[PDB]
Amino acid sequence: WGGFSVSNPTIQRFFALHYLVPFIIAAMVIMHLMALHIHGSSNPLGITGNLDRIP
Amino acid sequence: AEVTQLSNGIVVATEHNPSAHTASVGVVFGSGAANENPYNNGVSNLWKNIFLSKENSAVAAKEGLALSSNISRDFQSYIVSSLPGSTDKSLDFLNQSFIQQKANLLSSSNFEATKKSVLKQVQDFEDNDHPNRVLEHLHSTAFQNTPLSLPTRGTLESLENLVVADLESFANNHFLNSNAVVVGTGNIKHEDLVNSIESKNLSLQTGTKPVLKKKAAFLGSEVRLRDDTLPKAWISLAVEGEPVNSPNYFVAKLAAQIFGSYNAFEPASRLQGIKLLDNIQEYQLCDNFNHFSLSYKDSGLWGFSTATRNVTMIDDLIHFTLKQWNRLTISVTDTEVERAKSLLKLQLGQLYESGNPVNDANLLGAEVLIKGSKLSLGEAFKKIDAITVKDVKAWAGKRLWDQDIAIAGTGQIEGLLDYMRIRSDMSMMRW
Ligand code: HEM
Repeated sequence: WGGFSVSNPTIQRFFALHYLVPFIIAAMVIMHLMALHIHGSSNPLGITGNLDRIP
Repeated sequence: AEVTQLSNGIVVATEHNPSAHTASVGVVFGSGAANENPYNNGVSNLWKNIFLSKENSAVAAKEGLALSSNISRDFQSYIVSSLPGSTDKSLDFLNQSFIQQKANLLSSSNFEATKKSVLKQVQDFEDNDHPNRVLEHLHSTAFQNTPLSLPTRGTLESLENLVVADLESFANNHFLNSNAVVVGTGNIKHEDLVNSIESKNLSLQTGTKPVLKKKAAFLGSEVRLRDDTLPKAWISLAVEGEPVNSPNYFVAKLAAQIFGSYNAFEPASRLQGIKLLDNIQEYQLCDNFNHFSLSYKDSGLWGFSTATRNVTMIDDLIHFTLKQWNRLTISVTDTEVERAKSLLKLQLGQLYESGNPVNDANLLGAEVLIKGSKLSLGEAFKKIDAITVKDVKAWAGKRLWDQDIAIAGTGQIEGLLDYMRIRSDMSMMRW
C-alpha cells in the first residue's frame, strides 16, 4: 500500500506496475513459443504428426 | 539433305544419304500408346516384343538382317536394317511378317514366352529406373484420363490380363494402310525403293480407318511416390508445353536450352553459361538436372527433371529453378538467347544427323505421319536464328507465368513442399 490504506502511493505504483508486467508477459510468450518449437504442435488424433506435415 | 516422299497406294517416305554403309527399311504406324485403353494398355509394346522374338529374329539373322522396333505415344515403328545391296530382302521379311506370319508369330508357345519376358521387363523398370519411371508418371498425372497419360510399356495389371485376341483386335484397327507410312533411310534411292513396293500389289484392308477418341488435355496436378529406402529423390516438374506443328515449337525448345542440363560430377558441366548454376552449386542442391520440351500430336510438356542426395534442401532446388524460369517473362538477356541458339543447333544437328539410319527412320517417320512432310535441318536453323528475346518473353508469359504445373517424384521426397508452394513460385510479386 505504501501507507495506512489504499491511497495515492498505491494507485501510482499500480499504474507503474501495470505498464511493466505486459512486457514480462511478452518475454514469457517467447519462452512459450520456444518450447512449442522444439516439439511442434500436437493434433486432434493425439498421435504423431511426423508422417504428414504442411508448411 | 533430301526429303523425298510420294504416294501411290501407300505413302512412301525416304531420305537418301550416299556414304552410310548400311540401309534401314521399315513401316511406321500413326498410332501408339496414346491410342490404347487403360485395360489393353501395353498391347503395342507386346507387339514390338514378338516382332523381335527369337523365332522371327532368327529368320532375319540367317538372311543377314537386323531388327529394331520402337513404341512411342503418337506412333509405332518396325524397322529392319540391311546392307545397301539387300535393300530388297528387307521388304520380303517385312511383308512376310505383316501378312504371311501375322498369325504364325501369335502361337501359344511364342506368346506365353514373350508375355513372360515383357512382364519381367516392365517390372524391372518400375523397380529400378527411377528417373524414367518418374517421367512416365509425370505424363500420367499431367494428362490423366486422356490419351497421353498411358505409359508406353503398359502397366503390369493390363499386361498380365492381355491375350492373343487383344493383339489381333489392335492390329486390325491400327495396322491399317491409311494409318501407315513406309520409311527407308540409309543410302538407297527413293525411286529404288518405291519400285520394289509398287511392284507387289495387294492392298489388304484398304479404305479402313482407325477408331477416333477425345482430345488430350493438361491438368495441373501431382503424384508423389515417396520411398524413403531409396538413396535419392528424383523429381520432374512441368507446364503444358507445345504440340508438334506449333508456331512456338522452336521458341519452347530454345527456352529449355537456356537452362539446359547439368551433371555435378563433370568439371565442364559446372562451367556452363547458366545463371542457375551460381545458386545450386554453393550447397550442391542436386547431382543432376535436365530441361526438356516434349512435343506430341495434341500437346506437350515443358519443364525439368532432377536427381538429388541433398534431401533437406529440395525446397531451395525447386525455388531457385523456378525463379530462373520467372526470368524468361521479364528479364532474359540477349546473350542467354544467343547461347541457346548455338547450343540448340548443335544438339538438333547431332540428333538429325547421326551415323545410325535407325534413328533417322524414327525421326523421319514420326514427322511425316503428323505433318505429311519433314522440315529440313537447314530450314530449322533459319527458324531458330530468327527467334528474338521478345519471342521468348511472349511465349513464357503465356506458358510459364502464373500457370498450373504438374509434379511427379519418388525416393526421399519428404522435403519437396506442397503443391501450392511450388505453384506460387511460378510468378513474382510486383508493384
Ligand atoms: C498470452 C498467452 C499465450 C499465448 C500468446 C500463447 C500462444 C500459443 C501458440 C501460438 C500456440 C500454438 C497454436 C495453438 O495451439 O493454439 C500455443 C500452444 C500451446 N499453449 Fe499457449 N499461449 C498462451 C497462453 C497459454 C496458457 C495460459 C496455457 C496453459 C495454461 C498454454 C498452453 C499451451 C499448450 C499446452 C500448447 C500446445 C497445444 C498443442 O499443440 O496441443 N498457453 N500457445
